[PDB]
Amino acid sequence: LKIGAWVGTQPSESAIKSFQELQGRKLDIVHQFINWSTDFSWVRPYADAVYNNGSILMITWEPWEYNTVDIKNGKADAYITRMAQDMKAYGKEIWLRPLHAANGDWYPWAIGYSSRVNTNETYIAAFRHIVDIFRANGATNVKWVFNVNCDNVGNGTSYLGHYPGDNYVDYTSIDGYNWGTTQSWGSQWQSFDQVFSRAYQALASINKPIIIAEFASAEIGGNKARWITEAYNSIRTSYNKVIAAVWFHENKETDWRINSSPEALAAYREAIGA
Ligand SMILES: *[C@H]1O[C@H](CO)[C@@H](O)[C@H](O[C@@H]2O[C@H](CO)[C@@H](O[C@@H]3O[C@H](CO)[C@@H](O)[C@H](O)[C@H]3O)[C@H](O)[C@H]2O)[C@H]1F
Repeated sequence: LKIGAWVGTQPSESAIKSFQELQGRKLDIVHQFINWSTDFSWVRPYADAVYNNGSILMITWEPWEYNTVDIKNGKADAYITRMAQDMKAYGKEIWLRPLHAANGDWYPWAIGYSSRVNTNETYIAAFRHIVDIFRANGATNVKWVFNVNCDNVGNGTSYLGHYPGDNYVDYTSIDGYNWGTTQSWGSQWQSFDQVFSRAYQALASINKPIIIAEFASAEIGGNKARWITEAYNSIRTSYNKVIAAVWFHENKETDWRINSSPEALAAYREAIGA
């Protein structure tokens, strides 16, 4: 079980080192989010810091700038091609997670998104197109991460309708959160198992290893410290295809941070292990 995080900001050398110090352990995976108007030259100083630390960089690559119709039709290809050439030249093993949470309704490339422009077909053609361009440019170092949100949210969404095939995927991944009672829509406290079991059952049918790419717990509505202890136990005990757990450390929709309380931090430090 590799331990990773988005550390709440872009992973400069100091942000990586600070989070490592905070959690009392090596970060095996450092997570970054970038959009589709960011070139690799902007990524480079962060990647150099990650690799100099001896970590793997996972990039969630968010095309706010191009929907799946745009992408499948080649309208982003200059930008994709430059990224693939630059990543190949860089040479280091990078985990790339494009077009994530497509079984939700909140990103403009997602199948559930309310413009209705993204379908299983446009999504798969888009994802395959990206991978084809990277392979054409020799970027064998880039490992492809397929993703689902823990719940299917929005019309038309499913765990695998948008799956582009094992020939296009190195890892699958699940994101999900215990929102506790924090959201006025009526969120409730959920254990790790209540959050993740359904998505895991669907992905466990695919012969690829699984990453928990984004997860955290709120403080409100239950005991976050115990939730952390029990979540890592659950991962190790019953989610055996999961090979990495990548916390989402940011005080954002709620205080997802590992140090949202002293008790949560103590639990996290213990749970992640040696
Ligand atoms: C996983 O679920 C999270 C909980 O709901 C949600 O907050 C995450 O949203 C993503 O959050 C990251 C970090 O806040 C954003 O990162 C920003 O990405 C842009 C590139 O698009 C960067 O330029 C910027 O520096 C990053 O902070 C994501 O945009 C956002 O989708 C969700 F992924």
